[PDB]
Amino acid sequence: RQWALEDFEIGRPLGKGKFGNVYLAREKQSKFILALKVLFKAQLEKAGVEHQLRREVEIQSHLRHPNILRLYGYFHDATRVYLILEYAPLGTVYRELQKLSKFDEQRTATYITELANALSYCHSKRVIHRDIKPENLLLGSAGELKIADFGWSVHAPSSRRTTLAGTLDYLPPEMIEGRMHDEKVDLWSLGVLCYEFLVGKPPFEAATYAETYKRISRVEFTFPDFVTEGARDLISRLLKHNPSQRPMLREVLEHPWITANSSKP
Amino acid sequence: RQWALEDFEIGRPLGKGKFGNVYLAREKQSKFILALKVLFKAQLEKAGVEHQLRREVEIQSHLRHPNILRLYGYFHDATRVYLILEYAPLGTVYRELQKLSKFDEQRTATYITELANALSYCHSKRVIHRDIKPENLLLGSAGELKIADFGWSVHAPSSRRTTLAGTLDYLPPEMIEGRMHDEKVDLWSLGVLCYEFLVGKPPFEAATYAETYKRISRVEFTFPDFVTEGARDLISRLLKHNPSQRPMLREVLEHPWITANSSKP
Ligand SMILES: Nc1ncnc2c1ncn2[C@@H]1O[C@H](COP(=O)(O)OP(=O)(O)O)[C@@H](O)[C@H]1O
Ligand SMILES: Nc1ncnc2c1ncn2[C@@H]1O[C@H](COP(=O)(O)OP(=O)(O)O)[C@@H](O)[C@H]1O
Ligand SMILES: [Mg+2]
Ligand SMILES: [Mg+2]
Ligand SMILES: [Mg+2]
Ligand SMILES: [Mg+2]
Ligand SMILES: [Mg+2]
Ligand SMILES: [Mg+2]
Repeated sequence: RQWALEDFEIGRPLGKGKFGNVYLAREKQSKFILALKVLFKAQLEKAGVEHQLRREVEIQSHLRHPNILRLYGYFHDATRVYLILEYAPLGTVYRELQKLSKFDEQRTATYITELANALSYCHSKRVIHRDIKPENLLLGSAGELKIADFGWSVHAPSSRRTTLAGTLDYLPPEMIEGRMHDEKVDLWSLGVLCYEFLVGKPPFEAATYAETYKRISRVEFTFPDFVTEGARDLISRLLKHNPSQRPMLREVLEHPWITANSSKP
Repeated sequence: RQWALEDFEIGRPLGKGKFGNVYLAREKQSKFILALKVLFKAQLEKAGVEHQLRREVEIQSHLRHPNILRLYGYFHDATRVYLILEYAPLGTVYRELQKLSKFDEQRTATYITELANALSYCHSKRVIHRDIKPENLLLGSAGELKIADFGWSVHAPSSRRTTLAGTLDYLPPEMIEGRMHDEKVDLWSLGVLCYEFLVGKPPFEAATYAETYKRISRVEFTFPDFVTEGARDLISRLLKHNPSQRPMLREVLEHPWITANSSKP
């Protein structure tokens, strides 16, 4: 319908990002529990990202996959926009990592499997996330991982330009077939996560922003002793400077270390 | 300053795009001739491209190169936005091609040289145009080519995301060093132009939009008999399906066919 605020009972904050203030909510007629992600219009306008929010809604709302958070709808008033999200009751992977410091191999491999299933669904539909990180990985009621926060995602086949439908005559194949953007970006992220999950720190961590930038551009990481051979092999394959040398998701899902340790298919 | 409409005397239309209605104009205090590109706010909003206009202004206004059209400033009222452009007195390459049907080798090579100089300036600053085509190539007072219409251009180092300055920890090298976008897109365009300039038709031309899409994705072009060996070599090198096999601009500028025929350094 055209949902509005008065259709919901509001509960506690679930989390805060740079932009979203997310609240537990209950729809009044159904008593169905969900999450409201609230954004300030003034802040969206000041940062120049109103377009991104539009894309977050257009792209996420159409995805259907158990490892991807549903977005059900939206509404707005004079000062705010409200996104109606599936409620993830077990929090963020970020918070679980604060709690446990580091994950064992079985938990890590299980998370990587679920993330790779979600990203293969996305990438097969030309959706690229571009913001994979622990705070945007939520946990459902059986502890299964759910990708969320499609703020920076892209989907060339539904892009503004594609919809304008200009002449193709001067455009290369990569652009006309909605292949303009590189999905390998998400594969790097997956490697960063797998390392961080096992080690408790991301591979390119440093004091300053400048030192961090250097570490990443040079791919300067090392492994602690306890990281096993199989885990080193997978991380090393994902963290390639050259995007085209990073593996297909099918190779992540079938990696021997993954298949030996993952509890999920 | 804050220019407004009443600072200008308006003359004849210079051209029309999908969005810009461009007019000859004279600044009243100086009597300096320039062009006003006028956009309708309602149309920008309906097509969802207000962000692109912002980027057109931010990126173009800072470029300084004789083969790139200057953008001097902008202003707006209730229904319109006005871009203050350098006036190109000799029209579009599109119109010259309608007039002559096809260009000889010296004119073609000269245009390709000027375009490649302009694009090497851009690409060295991480500016990618993404809309190179004859209607967006203007002619200055000595018949020199000027790239224009930065509607679809990108410049990652000044992008909204870069300015937000989030954590780098999960992002690959390509993204943190503002290398996220592929400049090879413009090289393909240059190949399409070189063919069209010599032949009078673009290489992938077909009746329908669907047939055109196929021709491009399969790179199905052939040469007429009169296209010389040197020209075939350059076009063939630019029109590669794989973006990474397309040559550097320095190889275009130093191509033997280019250097034998071009009147410009
Ligand atoms: N559906 C949800 N269920 C539970 N908590 C959520 C949900 N969506 C977001 N959160 C929490 O709110 C935070 C911010 O939400 P997010 O959509 O990532 O906003 P932003 O776009 O500002 O990063 C998340 O990191 C998480 O802590
Ligand atoms: N500075 C200029 N001097 C002369 N003619 C121009 C100038 N700018 C644009 N034109 C003409 O107006 C047309 C539309 O302008 P353009 O900026 O390309 O608009 P759009 O963004 O709608 O494609 C050009 O193809 C050309 O015919
Ligand atoms: Mg987030
Ligand atoms: Mg976000
Ligand atoms: Mg965002
Ligand atoms: Mg144009
Ligand atoms: Mg344009
Ligand atoms: Mg445009």
